[PDB]
Amino acid sequence: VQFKLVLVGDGGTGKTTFVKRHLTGEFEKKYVATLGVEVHPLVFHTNRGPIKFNVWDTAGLEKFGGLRDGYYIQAQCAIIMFDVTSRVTYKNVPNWHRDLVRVCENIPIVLCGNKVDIKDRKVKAKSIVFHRKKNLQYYDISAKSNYNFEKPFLWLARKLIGDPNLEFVAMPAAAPPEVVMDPALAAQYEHDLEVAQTTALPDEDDDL
Amino acid sequence: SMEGILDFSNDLDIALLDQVVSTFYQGEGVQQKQAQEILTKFQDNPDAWEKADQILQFSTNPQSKFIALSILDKLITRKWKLLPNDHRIGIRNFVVGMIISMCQDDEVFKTQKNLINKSDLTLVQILKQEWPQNWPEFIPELIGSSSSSVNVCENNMIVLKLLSEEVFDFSAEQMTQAKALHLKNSMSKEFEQIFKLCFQVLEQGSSSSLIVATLESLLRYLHWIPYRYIYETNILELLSTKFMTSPDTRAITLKCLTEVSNLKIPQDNDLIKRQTVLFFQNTLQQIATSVMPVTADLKATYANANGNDQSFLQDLAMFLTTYLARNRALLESDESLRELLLNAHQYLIQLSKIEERELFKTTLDYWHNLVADLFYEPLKKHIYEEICSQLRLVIIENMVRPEEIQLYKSEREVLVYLTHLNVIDTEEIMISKLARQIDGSEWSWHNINTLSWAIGSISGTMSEKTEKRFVVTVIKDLLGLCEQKRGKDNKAVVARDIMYVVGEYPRFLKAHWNFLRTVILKLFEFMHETHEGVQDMACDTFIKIVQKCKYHFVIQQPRESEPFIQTIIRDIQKTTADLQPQQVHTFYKACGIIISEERSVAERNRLLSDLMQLPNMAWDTIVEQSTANPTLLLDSETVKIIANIIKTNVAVCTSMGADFYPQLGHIYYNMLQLYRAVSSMISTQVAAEGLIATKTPKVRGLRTIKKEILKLVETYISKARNLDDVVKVLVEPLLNAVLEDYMNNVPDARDAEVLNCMTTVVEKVGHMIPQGVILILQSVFECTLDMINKDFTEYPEHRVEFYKLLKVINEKSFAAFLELPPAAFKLFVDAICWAFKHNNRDVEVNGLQIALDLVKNIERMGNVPFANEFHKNYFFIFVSETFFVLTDSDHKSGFSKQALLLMKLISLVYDNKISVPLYQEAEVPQGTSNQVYLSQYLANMLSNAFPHLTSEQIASFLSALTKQCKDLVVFKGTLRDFLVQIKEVGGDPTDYLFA
Amino acid sequence: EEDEEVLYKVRAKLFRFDADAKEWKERGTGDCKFLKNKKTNKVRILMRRDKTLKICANHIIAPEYTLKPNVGSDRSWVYACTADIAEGEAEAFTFAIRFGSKENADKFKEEFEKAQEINKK
Ligand SMILES: Nc1nc2c(ncn2[C@@H]2O[C@H](COP(=O)(O)OP(=O)(O)OP(=O)(O)O)[C@@H](O)[C@H]2O)c(=O)[nH]1
Ligand SMILES: *[C@H]1C(=O)c2c(O)cccc2C(=O)[C@@H]1C
Ligand SMILES: *[C@H]1C(=O)c2c(O)cccc2C(=O)[C@@H]1C
Ligand SMILES: *[C@H]1C(=O)c2c(O)cccc2C(=O)[C@@H]1C
Ligand SMILES: [Cl-]
Ligand SMILES: [Cl-]
Ligand SMILES: [Cl-]
Ligand SMILES: [Mg+2]
Repeated sequence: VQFKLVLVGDGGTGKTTFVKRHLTGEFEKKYVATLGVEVHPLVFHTNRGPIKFNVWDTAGLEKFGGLRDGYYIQAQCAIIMFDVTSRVTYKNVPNWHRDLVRVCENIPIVLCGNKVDIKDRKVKAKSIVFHRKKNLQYYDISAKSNYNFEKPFLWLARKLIGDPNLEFVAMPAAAPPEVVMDPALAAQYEHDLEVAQTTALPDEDDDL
Repeated sequence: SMEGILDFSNDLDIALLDQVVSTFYQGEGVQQKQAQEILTKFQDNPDAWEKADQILQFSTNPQSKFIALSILDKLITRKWKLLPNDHRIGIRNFVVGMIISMCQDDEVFKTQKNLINKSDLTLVQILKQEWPQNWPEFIPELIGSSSSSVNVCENNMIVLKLLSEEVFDFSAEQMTQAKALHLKNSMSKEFEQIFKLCFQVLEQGSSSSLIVATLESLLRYLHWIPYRYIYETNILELLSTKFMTSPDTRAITLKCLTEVSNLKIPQDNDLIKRQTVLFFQNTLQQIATSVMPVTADLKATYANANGNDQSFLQDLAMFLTTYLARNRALLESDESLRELLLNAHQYLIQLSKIEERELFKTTLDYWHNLVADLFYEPLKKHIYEEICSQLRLVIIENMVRPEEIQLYKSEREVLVYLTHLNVIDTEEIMISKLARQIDGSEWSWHNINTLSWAIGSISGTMSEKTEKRFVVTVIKDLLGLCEQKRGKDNKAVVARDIMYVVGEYPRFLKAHWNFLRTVILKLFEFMHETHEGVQDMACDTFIKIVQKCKYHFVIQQPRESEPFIQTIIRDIQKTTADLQPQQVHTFYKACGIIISEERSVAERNRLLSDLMQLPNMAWDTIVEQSTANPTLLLDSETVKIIANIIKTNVAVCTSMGADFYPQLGHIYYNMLQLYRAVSSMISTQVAAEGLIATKTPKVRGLRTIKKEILKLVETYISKARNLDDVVKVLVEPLLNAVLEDYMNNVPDARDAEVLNCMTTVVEKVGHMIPQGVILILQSVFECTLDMINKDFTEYPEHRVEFYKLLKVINEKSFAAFLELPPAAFKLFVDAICWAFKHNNRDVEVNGLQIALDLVKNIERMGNVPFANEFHKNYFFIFVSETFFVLTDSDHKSGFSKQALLLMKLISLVYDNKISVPLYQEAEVPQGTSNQVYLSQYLANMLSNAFPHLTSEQIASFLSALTKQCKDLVVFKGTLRDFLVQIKEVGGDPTDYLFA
Repeated sequence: EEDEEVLYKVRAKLFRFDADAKEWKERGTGDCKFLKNKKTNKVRILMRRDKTLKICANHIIAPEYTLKPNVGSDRSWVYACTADIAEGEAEAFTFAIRFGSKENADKFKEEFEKAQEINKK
């Protein structure tokens, strides 16, 4: 059970960062602009079985746009992303919506205002009305604090499976193997450990 | 082999292209990725358009044809006007032929909607270029070709919808004002013929797909067409009856009727009023008979989410709220429209119970509009009694916590208005909801919390007497609920809700001292409960009650021996003994609020002294030991005590401001010695352990001391009233302690908080310390610039604080820049332009503001050598850096301020504020005015940067732009027209004459 | 997890060292659990992410493992894991786990040793 999900929005809104947090659990701090599209399989475990999103993470910058609406063909669902700290990114939501629906007329679409962790919010709640007449779901999210980070997928999954009570569930956890550390690679591990202990964990001010 | 399509030397193999595309869309992992890079390079090849007609004729893969049309779209939008007329007609005929052909084949029409819609959009891109001037017959032929087939008729409605969107909905950013006006007038002129065609299909149409495509185009027409096409034809009746009855057409029809409700309409016309009423009556009758009655459980339906129910219910909410916000007064005065009015509202009540936050917000905006009107408008509230009663229950059951600021605000305001309209009904609903908490039927943490937020939200709406009886009843009830609940989780929830409600009723507290005291003493008892959330809630409630009731803590109450502030302070050690440090600081912050109420100077200083007794004694013993032995700071546990002392000083200074000065005076000299001692230890640790030292808990602890010292001083100086004392006592020791330490640390050890503190100093007393501002610049300018002038990402806090500092120095103490040596002044101008190129919007905005202010500062100087040398050195750098960021597409959030800066620079030359010639001698005739030369320099600069523009385009642009150097909105329009024309070839130069 | 007793539960953020990029990469945040298999009496770390409940750690608390401090933190441990099955096929990782406080981290170290001694039997 796999669905093509297209992720669109202005450069620097957090599309690649959001997907990576979902893929690996990591928070990428650096901005490396996507070139055309990155495709990644993303699987969730539900009470109704596993659901797979083939996530088409598209380029937001015109100069790295590649095939543009060429990426939208046979999309079954979409996320439009903006940055609540950048007014221009919300101003552009109608442009991304336009390009998307001209190719995909009848697909569930979530509008996501990313970076709600930042204290100086520029696109206020009151301003975000574009979703109403377009029947988009809307969520405030933060890829950084993980605020509502599961909501866009849980909503799309409910729409695509056609079950409003669909829940994410704990994947059953296989018994981990007992192994003995190899005497040959014992010296190797000490090195790798030394480097890791003398590199600081990021974000030492955070609650975790 | 996939890379073969990239070699254009040989003719394209369609079969290979179809494999690459297939591999891209249907392949996986490594293969998909390589096909992606290859298709991208193919598409981006500037000659790939020459392959489009070959791909469209001979490709089997409809994805290939899609990508071919994108390649064609790039040519049509960018380079169309370079093509000979015969080649443009060739492409036109080819595209129209492919559309008509795909429509005539029932199988392709049905299954290839993607490619047909992309073709239609490609055709609309040709119409934007060619129509009507080079294609006058387009509309007559489209209208003609529509009667030949139902597939072509349907597809022609898609073309007209796309044409309407492109000309009216999406033209603002994508065309020049002149071109948008031309296409709008052109569609307006031909609309009578387009409408006839749409009306005929709607009147006589048999095919649902055709009918839906026609209504989809109509929804686009309603954004711009005059009202008479809706009201003076049969169309209103067809929308509000026939098309509401069938579920194929019902969602699009409801969206049309929402847009009809927004048409610009005459106000003074009984017949139009009757038609406006009639289409509403017809639509609600079709809903009640064909979809669901007024009693239907829409919450249940929406939840079940069968087919398109969720979209339809959202569309119904939008239609009802839009029509009623404009028209409910048409329904209010006539007895025969009463049932229609209340049915429409009853549907809105049922929509408001749906569990869907974004829908709830749409309906809440309508309810806010309605209850605000009932609050002000005479003889209206009685109509809506039953709607209002139901709405009270929907709002109370949906109240969110105050942390969800916008939603809580909207809900509170609606509930406050409803409470005014019928206080008894609000009170009864709240008391009976509390009874269902106590009897357990509706008991849950979420439910008691929700009810508590609702009860809190209406504070101040009742009379003091009604409020008193109400508050007593609620506290009595919540206390009974508390006693009745088992286990500390349940008791903590109810305790939190009691504290919450009490904190929202200050008026009650201020009139009942005996109760206020008990509340405070109970909050003090709760500060010893380590059960999660209880201490934090006790402290938050304490400071919230203090902010509102502070005067009651500072007077001697009758039957008390002293002001309660004295009682709080005396027992502060015991009260706060079990709190986490951040909770202690909140507690001390709250005491500072109270002490600031005492306006007797001697009594305030004495209270401040007593409040600071514990941190001052811990401080004094640390300083005794610290001065005796330098090594004692190394100890992790002392560093934590020192930081918490400084944080307590920051917390009290935060609430006391100017009144904090005697406490700052007591610690100031040893605090700055501590700053220097801590700095040496950090320097010592970095030398001994490396840059890694700055990540260690020990050094982060020491840095915390330095940051809290800076935060204390910036906190005081930002609220200081006696600036003479600031300048005479605080500023010299502060600069001595911080500036050299900042300058002589390695970049990674430098605190951006120094820049922030220095900004506050220059802000508040910059005019009184001109030599101090010079010293600040000399200490921080060149070394901070070197941290941030290598990329846009390193040292983001320094980057931000650095431009805030230059901004305020340039505002308050521009003399410091005159004292800079020329090389340093050049670095300053370079730094400003650097801020312009930033994607960081804090920096970019300060950058543009510094540039604006610097112009004004230089202008102010008048006709002297410094000003003259500045213009000769930097005028053209500022003009070209501003043009660069206006045109490169990477800085669109700055557009307004970039335009303002460019206008100001251009206007300097027009107003003869630049005395010397800006051109070096023998570059032009020696008499030539700077005004004439500016235009020559700009033409040359635009010609090099944009070589595809004609001389005529640049000269017309510059003639328009310069003349609008006083009018910012028109100036911005000219710039936007230029940003459109630079994206294409052969832009019309007469576009710059738009008016 | 129905055949296992919970010996210890604590909120934590888990990192894995990427030697290539020479940086710590977050793997997840949620409840870290010491689970005692009721058949074998073997104690594992099982850690699930908030909201998704996806597994970010699943490995035996091997007696050979040693919790080391990180230079940046007084509320973290780093240790080498020979065989973690969170992402499927058993892999070697250098892990770091950070807690809300020094107290939680010391308590974790205490439980991780008590678990190592159960796993020696
Ligand atoms: N504060 C904050 N920063 C975030 C958040 N999400 C992403 N970022 C940062 O913002 C930038 C976003 O980068 P990407 O996720 O690569 O942006 P993108 O939308 O993929 O951009 P393109 O690929 O160019 O379209 C990075 O620096 C992220 O670390 C968030 O929730 N909060
Ligand atoms: C297009 C069309 O197909 C049609 C149908 O289906 C019925 C009646 C009239 C017509 C037209 O002529 C429309 C223009
Ligand atoms: C529980 C309770 O919360 C309470 C507060 O909060 C103040 C005063 C008295 C009480 C009780 O006795 C309740 C049982
Ligand atoms: C102002 C202006 O800047 C200008 C320049 O710079 C050149 C020529 C004409 C003008 C104007 O007429 C504007 C009023
Ligand atoms: Cl018009
Ligand atoms: Cl009205
Ligand atoms: Cl008062
Ligand atoms: Mg990206």
